[PDB]
Amino acid sequence: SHRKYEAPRHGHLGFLPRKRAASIRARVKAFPKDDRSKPVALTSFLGYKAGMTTIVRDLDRPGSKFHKREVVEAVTVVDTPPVVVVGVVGYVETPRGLRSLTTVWAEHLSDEVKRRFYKNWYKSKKKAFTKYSAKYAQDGAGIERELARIKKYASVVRVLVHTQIRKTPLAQKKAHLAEIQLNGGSISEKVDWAREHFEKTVAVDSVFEQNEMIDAIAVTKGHGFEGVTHRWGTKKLPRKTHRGLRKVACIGAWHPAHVMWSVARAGQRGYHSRTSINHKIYRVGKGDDEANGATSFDRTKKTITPMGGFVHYGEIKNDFIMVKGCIPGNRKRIVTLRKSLYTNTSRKALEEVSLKWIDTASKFGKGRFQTPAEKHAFMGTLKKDL
Amino acid sequence: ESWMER
Amino acid sequence: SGNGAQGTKFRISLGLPVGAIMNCADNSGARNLYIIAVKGSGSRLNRLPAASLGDMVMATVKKGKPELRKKVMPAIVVRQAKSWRRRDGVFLYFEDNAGVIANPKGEMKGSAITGPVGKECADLWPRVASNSGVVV
Amino acid sequence: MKVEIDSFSGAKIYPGRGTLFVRGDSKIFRFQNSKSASLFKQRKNPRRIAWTVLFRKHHKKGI
RNA sequence: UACUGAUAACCGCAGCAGGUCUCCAAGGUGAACAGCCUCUAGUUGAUAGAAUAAUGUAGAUAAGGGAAGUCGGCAAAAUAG
RNA sequence: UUAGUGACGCGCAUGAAUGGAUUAACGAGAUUCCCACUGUCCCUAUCUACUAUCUAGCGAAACCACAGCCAAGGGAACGGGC
RNA sequence: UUGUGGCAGUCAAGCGUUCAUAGCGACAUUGCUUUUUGAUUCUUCGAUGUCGGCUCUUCCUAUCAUACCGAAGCAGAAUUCGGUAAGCGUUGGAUUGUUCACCCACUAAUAGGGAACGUGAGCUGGGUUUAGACCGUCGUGAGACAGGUUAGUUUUACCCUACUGAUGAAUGUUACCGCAAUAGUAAUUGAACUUAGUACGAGAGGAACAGUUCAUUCGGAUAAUUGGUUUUUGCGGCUGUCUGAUCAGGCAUUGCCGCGAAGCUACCAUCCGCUGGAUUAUGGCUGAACGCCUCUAAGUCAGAAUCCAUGCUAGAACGCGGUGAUU
Ligand SMILES: [Mg+2]
Ligand SMILES: [Mg+2]
Ligand SMILES: [Mg+2]
Ligand SMILES: [Mg+2]
Ligand SMILES: [Mg+2]
Ligand SMILES: [Mg+2]
Ligand SMILES: [Mg+2]
Ligand SMILES: [Mg+2]
Ligand SMILES: [Mg+2]
Ligand SMILES: [Mg+2]
Ligand SMILES: [Mg+2]
Ligand SMILES: [Mg+2]
Ligand SMILES: [Mg+2]
Ligand SMILES: [Mg+2]
Ligand SMILES: [Mg+2]
Ligand SMILES: [Mg+2]
Ligand SMILES: [Mg+2]
Ligand SMILES: [Mg+2]
Ligand SMILES: [Mg+2]
Ligand SMILES: [Mg+2]
Ligand SMILES: [Mg+2]
Ligand SMILES: [Mg+2]
Ligand SMILES: [Mg+2]
Ligand SMILES: [Mg+2]
Ligand SMILES: [Mg+2]
Ligand SMILES: [Mg+2]
Ligand SMILES: [Mg+2]
Ligand SMILES: [Mg+2]
Ligand SMILES: [Mg+2]
Ligand SMILES: [Mg+2]
Ligand SMILES: [Mg+2]
Ligand SMILES: [Mg+2]
Ligand SMILES: [Mg+2]
Ligand SMILES: [Mg+2]
Ligand SMILES: [Mg+2]
Ligand SMILES: [Mg+2]
Ligand SMILES: [Mg+2]
Repeated sequence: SHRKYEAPRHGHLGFLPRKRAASIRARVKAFPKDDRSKPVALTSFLGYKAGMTTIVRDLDRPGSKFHKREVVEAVTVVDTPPVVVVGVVGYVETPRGLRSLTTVWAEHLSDEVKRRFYKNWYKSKKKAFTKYSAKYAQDGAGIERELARIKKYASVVRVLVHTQIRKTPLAQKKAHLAEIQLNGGSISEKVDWAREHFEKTVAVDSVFEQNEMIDAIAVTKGHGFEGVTHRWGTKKLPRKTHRGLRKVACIGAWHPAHVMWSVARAGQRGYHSRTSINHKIYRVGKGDDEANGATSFDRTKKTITPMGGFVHYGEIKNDFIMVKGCIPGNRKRIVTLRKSLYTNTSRKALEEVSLKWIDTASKFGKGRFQTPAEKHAFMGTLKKDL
Repeated sequence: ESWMER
Repeated sequence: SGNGAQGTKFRISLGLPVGAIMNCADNSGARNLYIIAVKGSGSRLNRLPAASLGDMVMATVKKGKPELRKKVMPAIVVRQAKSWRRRDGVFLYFEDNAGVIANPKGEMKGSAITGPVGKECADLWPRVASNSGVVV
Repeated sequence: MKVEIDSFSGAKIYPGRGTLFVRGDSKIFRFQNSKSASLFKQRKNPRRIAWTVLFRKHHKKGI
């Protein structure tokens, strides 16, 4: 018979199977459509999520009740040390998809990146790219003809970059390596850009700019095996339920004599790869700079890092991206920042954002202070002091 | 022993 | 909101599900108001319609004048007592739940309001704003 | 933006931090934390709480 | 005429959380052989180790509302000398 | 408010030790409302111990024609087999 | 099977100021359905766990609302009829065990149904329908009563399959970067301001497109802040007892109380939720058939919450590629 009262499906079926991601680094399953007119640039970047903090800014939204008034907003910080370009590979179109024909690498690969090709680095002759590097040193023979092959073919071109993990406080020592598409023009110019940038570094200022909308692609926080209640948001059965209330009561009708795929079942929660779109950049900050956390209105020389450091991460001694709101992933997780795929005007993606203040108080508690000088002024001399 | 089918 | 609601209201946390008795802040002769409905409320299985500061609810009078009791009438919430976030970032709350009696287009039946009112309700109902002394 | 002062402790309140309590007499009490809010609700006096600015003033500590 | 007199000597198919008559009875708190702690005396027995997912059993806490839940205030809370 | 209470009564088929009508006190009896109280609920979340889990040792039972992917058809008119 | 129930047609005497068909439609007649109730007794009596509710999923369309349209006895506003459409939604409560019903209220709307009259090794057990007991009526009596009342044990999964997640041999080894067949897919609805007291209308009344700001339901994340949680048994305090006192502590099955970081977490907190093509209905172009006319027959334009892609989620463990090192 028919359901007594209507209600919607608990959960989204296009986010199935709610399984563990195949890797910890989510992969970009789509890059922005290429305009073969603009200069050569990366469509994405690699960074590590540090944490979240608090922002004040004056809103410019004509029609709202908070126009030209101060609002408080949550931002997330992504430590973005400059990536290092080691390699390109060309993709050509086929009736079975895009297919890579060649991958050209740089001559000198750094240890942190050739650690990505080992599961046991402490016991190895390290023997990686030791013949490919001797493929150089005869002027360009085995390399320039591969690049010319990529030029003659390869409607799509992607650069291999790796992270400078040693510049972060993470104790991982193993760089993340990724393919990032180039969306300039003239595949010859694409690959010449790559060749010139081999062994060289690319900063986030050359890729992202302020008030720009981006997508964050990351594997989300893991929570292990979870029951249907928190996994799907189903109703708790009442108190006097024998053999458990934290369940789904009916998991199907008699016919079809099967459990359907659309029925809420217990299982893995978290560690899914997620793409979250339209997160505005509120600041692109440099690491060759103090007063990273200063504004036009505060003007007190303080870095972006809170007192005591970002909890479970550390400092932001390198460059960073302050992006509005909440992005998938937890602290210390590799995040892939991607340019938007469509032009969103929207009267909200075009708002020019001018920050007024940045919270640099401790996140290890109820922080009263933003700076140790402020702490010292408020509290006075202590028994530790002289 | 259920006295129900009655 | 609705008929006499001049403007829009940013969301603020709901505290007053149907069944809630809140004090009456005006001088119409009613002491409390028993909420039986909320205007502008959605429909979800088992979800109780709940009201916040600024909402126009349907209410009865349980304690007060007999000519007001035993009948349904519109009311407006002016104090919540559950914390809600302003876009200024501050969370704020009163100590009691409080409403006033009104007509479906927002004109207050009484002439005064005892205690403070929320600026969110004052901006949404001008007859409330006129008869309100302190607005926070 | 303005930096406010805790009505109980005297601590500075930066934006988005703490709570605000409007009392029936229309008075506004700003709290930096649930600690001071809870002591207020427990009806404690700040002049007898040893970490409050008012205690330290009344006792001449760092004056 | 020894010995047990019972979470192992009795009866329950058994070294079963059941049942099975009675005597003696310290200090403190406190109305109190109540509950809680301790002295004398007696035990330290019950398969263990490593982890801390779901669902459970037992115990609990929860903003604002306050029986709108349910056949029904079932359960729990509140009260308590 | 198909509930409850108070009244009405041509009462299918009330009624007098088949006891009738009352009734203070009493009731782990059946019931309605009110105050208070609360995670019963809005709407869920979190913590603890013992489990489940993995290991060493020990080691059953129910049940069992053969066995175990589905749709339709027909068919003892709802098949795992056709 | 379909009498009965429900739904839909044909015809057109009439109603509708005039006027059969805007909307209705008698006398008659053709059918569909199987959510009614019956008829039947094919299966099941070496047992297929019956009412209802709670919970959860899917499906149908005979569409209540939402999108797009056609018609009117459509001036506007509101309403009625109809079409393509099941993509998305369809509530909270008083009484009743109820299905059903009836009222209150919100709502864009409170549409109908199926899935062994879905769903009891999923719950509950209020009712029905063992045994106790009361009443009324019937009965000489024992006892009877789809008459009423009260009390009345809801067992087992560790197996196969399915489902959710999780490993994994073999494709020379091992490692890294990738492709993308197939499967799934998601966003939804409303108000306010303005348009505008404008169009329309004698007046009364009274819109709409674009645009802006917000909100409803849903979903996916997140924990800066607020709140919750507290074996941080972290700090402090309190009781009783014990360690001669002090200090410092033990026990009270986490002794109690306040605060309480971290972590987890809440529409109780915050952020986010894409744009292109092909089409339905319908309206049209040219244009014959039928020297005229005709959206249609050839051909074609625009067009929906529709479909397919973009995008998003997995990645075939017998689908594939490129690269590194290869004792
Ligand atoms: Mg339905
Ligand atoms: Mg049903
Ligand atoms: Mg969630
Ligand atoms: Mg039970
Ligand atoms: Mg913190
Ligand atoms: Mg319900
Ligand atoms: Mg002897
Ligand atoms: Mg002897
Ligand atoms: Mg003896
Ligand atoms: Mg004895
Ligand atoms: Mg003895
Ligand atoms: Mg024996
Ligand atoms: Mg015997
Ligand atoms: Mg005494
Ligand atoms: Mg004695
Ligand atoms: Mg005693
Ligand atoms: Mg044992
Ligand atoms: Mg109910
Ligand atoms: Mg009699
Ligand atoms: Mg079959
Ligand atoms: Mg069989
Ligand atoms: Mg055969
Ligand atoms: Mg029929
Ligand atoms: Mg018929
Ligand atoms: Mg039969
Ligand atoms: Mg039978
Ligand atoms: Mg059998
Ligand atoms: Mg069965
Ligand atoms: Mg249809
Ligand atoms: Mg049937
Ligand atoms: Mg079943
Ligand atoms: Mg009986
Ligand atoms: Mg007789
Ligand atoms: Mg009978
Ligand atoms: Mg807290
Ligand atoms: Mg916390
Ligand atoms: Mg023409």
